[PDB]
Amino acid sequence: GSDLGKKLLEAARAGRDDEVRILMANGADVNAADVVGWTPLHLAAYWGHLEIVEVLLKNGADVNAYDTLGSTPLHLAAHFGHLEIVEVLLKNGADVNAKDDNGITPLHLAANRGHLEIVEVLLKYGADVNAQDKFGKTAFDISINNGNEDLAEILQ
Amino acid sequence: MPNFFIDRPIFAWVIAIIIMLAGGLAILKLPVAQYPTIAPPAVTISASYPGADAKTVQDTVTQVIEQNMNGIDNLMYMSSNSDSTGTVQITLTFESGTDADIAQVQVQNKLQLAMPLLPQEVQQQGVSVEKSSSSFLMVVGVINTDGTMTQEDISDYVAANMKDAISRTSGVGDVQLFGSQYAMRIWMNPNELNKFQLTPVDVITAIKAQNAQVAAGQLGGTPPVKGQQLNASIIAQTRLTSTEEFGKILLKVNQDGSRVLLRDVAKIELGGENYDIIAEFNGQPASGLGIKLATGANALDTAAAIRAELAKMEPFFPSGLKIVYPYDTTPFVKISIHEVVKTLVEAIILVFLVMYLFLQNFRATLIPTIAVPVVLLGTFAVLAAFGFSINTLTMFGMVLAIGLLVDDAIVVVENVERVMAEEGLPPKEATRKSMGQIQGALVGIAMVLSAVFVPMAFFGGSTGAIYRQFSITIVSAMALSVLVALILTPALCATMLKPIAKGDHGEGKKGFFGWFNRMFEKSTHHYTDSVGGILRSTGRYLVLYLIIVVGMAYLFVRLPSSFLPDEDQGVFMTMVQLPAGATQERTQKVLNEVTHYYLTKEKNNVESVFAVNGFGFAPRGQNTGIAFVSLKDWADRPGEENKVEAITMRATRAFSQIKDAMVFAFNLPAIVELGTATGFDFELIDQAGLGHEKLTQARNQLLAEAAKHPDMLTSVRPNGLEDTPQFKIDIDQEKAQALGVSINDINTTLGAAWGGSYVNDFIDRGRVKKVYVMSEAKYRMLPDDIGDWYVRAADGQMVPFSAFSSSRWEYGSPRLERYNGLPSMEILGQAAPGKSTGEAMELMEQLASKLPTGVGYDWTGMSYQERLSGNQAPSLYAISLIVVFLCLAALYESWSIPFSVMLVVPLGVIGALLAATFRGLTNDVYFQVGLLTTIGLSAKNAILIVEFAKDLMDKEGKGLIEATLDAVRMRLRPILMTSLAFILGVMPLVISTGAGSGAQNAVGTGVMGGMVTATVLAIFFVPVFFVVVRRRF
Amino acid sequence: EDTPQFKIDIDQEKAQALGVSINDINTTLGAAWGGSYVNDFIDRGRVK
Amino acid sequence: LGTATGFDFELIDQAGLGHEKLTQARNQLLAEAAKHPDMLTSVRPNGL
Ligand SMILES: CCCCCCCCCCCCO[C@@H]1O[C@H](CO)[C@@H](O[C@H]2O[C@H](CO)[C@@H](O)[C@H](O)[C@H]2O)[C@H](O)[C@H]1O
Ligand SMILES: CCCCCCCCCCCCO[C@@H]1O[C@H](CO)[C@@H](O[C@H]2O[C@H](CO)[C@@H](O)[C@H](O)[C@H]2O)[C@H](O)[C@H]1O
Ligand SMILES: CN(C)c1ccc(O)c2c1C[C@H]1C[C@H]3[C@H](N(C)C)C(O)=C(C(N)=O)C(=O)[C@@]3(O)C(O)=C1C2=O
Ligand SMILES: CCCCCCCCCC(=O)OC[C@H](CO)OC(=O)CCCCCCCCC
Ligand SMILES: CCCCCCCCCCCCCCCCCC
Ligand SMILES: CCCCCCCCCCCCCCC
Ligand SMILES: CCCCCCCCCCCCCCC
Ligand SMILES: CCCCCCCCCC[N+](C)(C)[O-]
Ligand SMILES: CCCCCCCCCC
Ligand SMILES: CCCCCCCCCC
Ligand SMILES: CCCCCC
Ligand SMILES: CCCCCC
Ligand SMILES: [Cl-]
Repeated sequence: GSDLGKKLLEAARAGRDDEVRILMANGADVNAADVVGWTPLHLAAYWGHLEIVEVLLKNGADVNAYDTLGSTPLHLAAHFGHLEIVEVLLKNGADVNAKDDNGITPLHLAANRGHLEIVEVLLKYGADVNAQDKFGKTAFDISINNGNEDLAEILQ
Repeated sequence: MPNFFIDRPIFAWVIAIIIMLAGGLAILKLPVAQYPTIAPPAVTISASYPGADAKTVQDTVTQVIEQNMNGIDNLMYMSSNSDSTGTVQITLTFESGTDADIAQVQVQNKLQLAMPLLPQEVQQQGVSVEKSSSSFLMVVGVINTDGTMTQEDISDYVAANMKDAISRTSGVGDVQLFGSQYAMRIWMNPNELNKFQLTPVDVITAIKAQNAQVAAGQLGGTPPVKGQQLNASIIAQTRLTSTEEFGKILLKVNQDGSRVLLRDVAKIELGGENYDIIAEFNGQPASGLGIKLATGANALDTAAAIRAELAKMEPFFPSGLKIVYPYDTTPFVKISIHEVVKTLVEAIILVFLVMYLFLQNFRATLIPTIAVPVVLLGTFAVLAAFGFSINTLTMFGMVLAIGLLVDDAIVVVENVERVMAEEGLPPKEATRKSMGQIQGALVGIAMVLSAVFVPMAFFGGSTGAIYRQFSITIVSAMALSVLVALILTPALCATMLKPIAKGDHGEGKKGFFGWFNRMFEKSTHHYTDSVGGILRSTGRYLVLYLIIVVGMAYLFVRLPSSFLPDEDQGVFMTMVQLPAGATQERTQKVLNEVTHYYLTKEKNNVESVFAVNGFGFAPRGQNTGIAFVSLKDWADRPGEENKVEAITMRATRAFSQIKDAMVFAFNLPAIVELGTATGFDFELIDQAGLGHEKLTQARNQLLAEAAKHPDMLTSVRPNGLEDTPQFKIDIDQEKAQALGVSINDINTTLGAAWGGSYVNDFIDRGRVKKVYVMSEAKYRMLPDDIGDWYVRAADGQMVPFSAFSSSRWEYGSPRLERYNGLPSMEILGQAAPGKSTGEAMELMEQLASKLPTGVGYDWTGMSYQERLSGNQAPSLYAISLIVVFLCLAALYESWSIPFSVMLVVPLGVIGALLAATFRGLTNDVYFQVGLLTTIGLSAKNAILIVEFAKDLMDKEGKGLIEATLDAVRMRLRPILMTSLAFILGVMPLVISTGAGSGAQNAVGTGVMGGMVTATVLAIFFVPVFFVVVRRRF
Repeated sequence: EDTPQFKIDIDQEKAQALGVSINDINTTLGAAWGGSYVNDFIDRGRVK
Repeated sequence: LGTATGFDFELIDQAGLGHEKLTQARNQLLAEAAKHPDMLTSVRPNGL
């Protein structure tokens, strides 16, 4: 990578909007990835930094960038209950049916943590409700196992 | 009492002899160390959970132990760390004065009953309870120069052949091995295990069965059949002793009849218990021993005994093995004693020369030469009675008291010589009268100096214990100085001195002394004429006094505050911190570059570099390291350019160019536990189960606010580590049950392979040592290797890990901190230039009060000390001033006259402040104790002036000015003699640039500057004070 | 003076071939020749 | 120190008699102390 690529990964994670702003002006690599394959957008999505997610996507960040285990920023945002970021990523063309190495989708992760608003947004953008993981489990199979009767009704 | 001993000089001699014998005995038997025990008693609980993450360690070990640390006496606070190396360290800090043995056994007893609650793996490893100590006597490095041994090989040799013998050496307390004894390492192969349908579970099962001590019984044991002839013990299975035996451990017998041994599925060798640390000495593999001095032991005798034992181990060393001494404090302590003994001897010689310059008879010069050693020796007997040691603080405590000791000797003798010269009285009658003038004052002085120094002993915490060393040393020496002045010195004067004819001031002599006596008698008239002029216009000198008092107050506020000055001790540390996730190999490359620098660009200064990969200041891990630098002899490093400070600044500047690493050198502190003056130690606490992430957010919020106040706060950072990406793997319970695969077999296979498992013990050459099973490195490096590990199902099918597992990347803590049983995050920082520690702390409290709900805080360590130390000061200053006043009031029989003495304080303080400010030194303890001794001697000079003046007015019925002029005339010579001797006595300390010069400069500079002004101003100002006070009241 | 010791050597491979567990061998030899402290009982109100 | 003129008495099983016999022995002593009101008052067991 590069020196500024490291500072952007740190700034994006930390939630330092002003530092990200200056780094985007100076031309810090938006596609800079750490050893596990996490871009600044991965980190911003994980820690729930909405403005940085939007600024990175404006500066040509790969919305469908995946780590060394095949997980995308939408996977992270959907799993940790960041509703606004999930909407932004999906508007900027995030693959709603993105499968990691385990066959897990953003819908599976949202269903597992009982993020009802996010599950509805994924279904609104055409989330495959019948999509199975490596163990042949759907988002509905997770809801009945978790005992989330509200979520199970949405997924029908 | 002086009258009693004037008529009884043999009795006076008997007392002096008894004092010298007691002191002579004390010198031989007194303990010797660099510094005494300063820090409050602390007990550390250490446990190891092999292959455990920070949260696993915290939630199974740390929290369980913390919840059970109840019903223990005199606990101040409890703090702990749980990191990803599988290590937990809980530190329990106790009240100053607590019995450290009782503290340890109480902690240890509460742990014992909490052991059944801990994981069986942690119970197997053990949980060490030790008394926390940072101060090493010396570090013995053990290296191999011919490259025939690894660090593991050397560590095993030291543990087996050296460590125990060093632990038994005279004066040796504790010995720490920098490494471990051998462990039987079974490096498993997953391809070979799967091939024979075996797992790590089978390897552990087989080792436990085939490496064990089995109890059998006895032939013809009781109760026997009567007529039995033989009774013998039955020996069955005993532990395995070699790699060969472990390789022949039977795992499986195949259908055809072929045997699967442990050597078929694993690589077997004697290796290290763990591989986290890589130690190198100038690039070569190294182990070592960290040796601590035993309680009440002699550092110099112990270091000599350690080297004597290592010397007779030399012949039995393997080829290439060499002993090196990267750290040893005794050469520094050797110099400290020599330089202090030198100062005391030179001081006695300087007094002899001054005594002869003025009095000009060899009989007079003998009385101080006898008296001062008698006081010094007596002081040692009193230190021994108090249970003190010969250490840096107590040694410099006696150097600072030289001025007071010397004055007692001069004042008594000089006053007899004058009385004989002025009246023509014979020595004995002259001595009786001379003592009659001063004996009441000398006692008054003893009480005034007691009032000054004794309260300094009653400060709490670390700094209080340091001040207590100087306090008892000075008070003891001062107390014995006055007893010797009231008993021995008068008896010596009366019996040894030669009579002087009335009016003989030596003006009729020829040569140097004829000239000098005429010069000084003329100078005394110039002085009294000058005081006469001053006392006609006191108003303008009262104004000049307020300029001095204001100038003093101004310089006090401006002078930067410190604890103890940093010394060139022939060593300094270099920190190496790489970013998160950085491997052991990457850290070694930075360390190799750091070492290569010191041996190339500082080859004339540096002797060796001790590079330790896997250990930082506070943290551990693969991305942390430290390079302990050892310098050549002080003599080979001339000038400031080749000193630790110059080298430090040179190295730190050179290493700022290094990429993907934070590297810098720095000098060791005098005492590590003090920290930094202006430095604070802050704890941010989770008070309502908010969790790790929310306390992190609250920390970031506080750190950001602290950054907006650079005028008040500087370098406000976390002491801990940041969250790192960690490999979360979920076992599918349904899939495991569906395939007939047990979860115990899964978690054992994963844990044993990737983390390592301590199975049981074996006996290597008559020494019990551990057996570890772990994956051969190459099969436990990357996530793809997870699938290569197979677990046997109930039906006999080998199932890969991928079939029943799913993984993802997440962030978690590699080091979780707790404070008083609650989740915490330690924040270090310091007050900005010009700002006090107190102001910086008050802002941090103000910033802390604006943090989210359920986020509290607390002050720990030096900050906890600083608060409880600062709350006492006002009371201890008040008591000192009040008792000084009351003592002077009893002496002079006056509520007003005492003010004329107490007004002298600033005259000595301004000179100390000017000298310290000019030379660019700090307000350290040596300077502060220097002020009290400077204030003490000037106060004594004023007391004798005011006593002589008051007595002249009372007895001879003289006027205020007449008495004042006649007093200061009589007191001029003795004041100049003491000042001339003492200022020359501390001149070597000021100009010193050698080893231990930092402390010598701090003691010398402030005292010399203070004495110059105290002497010059007081002789002119004490006359003014007395007249002004007497006129007013 | 040094005492004579009766060293018995259990062939675990032969024991495994005959389908005999090592724990049963160790206990049988141990309990018989050495005596095995199993558990406690109450003799006239006292634990023994 | 205790109440003005209270006493704290212990009845001991010295010969492995058992709980039942010690209860009977206690009941016997309580019944004996019951018909000495002139000397003893409120002699009772401190147990269940
Ligand atoms: C009333 C009569 C009494 C009898 C004594 C008379 C005293 C004066 C004369 C003494 C004879 C010797 O004379 C003496 O010589 C020595 C050596 O050069 C001088 O030496 C001394 O004074 C000079 C200055 O003059 C200093 O720089 C020098 O440090 C000091 O040693 C004396 O100043 C002088 O007084
Ligand atoms: C800041 C550093 C400097 C501070 C040092 C202060 C103390 C050391 C300096 C000593 C000076 C004393 O020197 C002395 O001064 C006084 C001034 O009142 C002079 O006194 C003069 O003025 C007074 C008052 O009008 C007259 O009564 C007197 O007849 C006249 O001689 C003395 O002739 C002189 O000998
Ligand atoms: C930090 N310290 C003083 C040093 C310096 C140089 C070294 O070369 C070493 C240490 C620490 C010691 C601690 C010991 C410890 N023990 C006394 C066996 C120990 O249990 C561990 C451990 N991580 O559990 C080690 O790393 C250790 O084996 C080790 O490898 C060390 C080591 O090699
Ligand atoms: C003659 C009267 C002297 C009064 C001064 C006595 C001071 C003693 C205070 C004490 O007990 O603590 C010593 C303390 C330990 O931290 O050491 C010190 O801080 C040195 C004190 C130097 C300044 C004294 C005040 C003069 C300013 C006008
Ligand atoms: C004869 C001289 C020796 C006298 C010294 C004794 C002084 C003892 C110090 C007592 C400490 C008092 C602390 C009070 C702190 C309360 C805070 C409000
Ligand atoms: C610690 C300082 C205490 C000072 C106490 C005040 C003393 C006042 C002096 C009065 C003198 C009375 C003169 C005779 C009338
Ligand atoms: C802290 C309590 C003691 C303070 C010191 C007392 C000083 C007493 C001074 C009395 C002056 C009396 C003047 C008489 C006119
Ligand atoms: C108790 C405070 C210390 C005061 C000491 C003063 C002693 C004065 C004795 C005078 N004398 C009786 C000898 O003449
Ligand atoms: C070798 C131990 C005896 C000598 C120690 C030095 C004592 C001097 C203190 C001033
Ligand atoms: C006006 C200056 C006079 C100086 C007199 C001081 C003499 C002191 C010599 C010891
Ligand atoms: C007046 C007798 C004093 C001597 C006692 C040490
Ligand atoms: C230092 C311990 C012994 C002291 C003798 C009174
Ligand atoms: Cl948590």
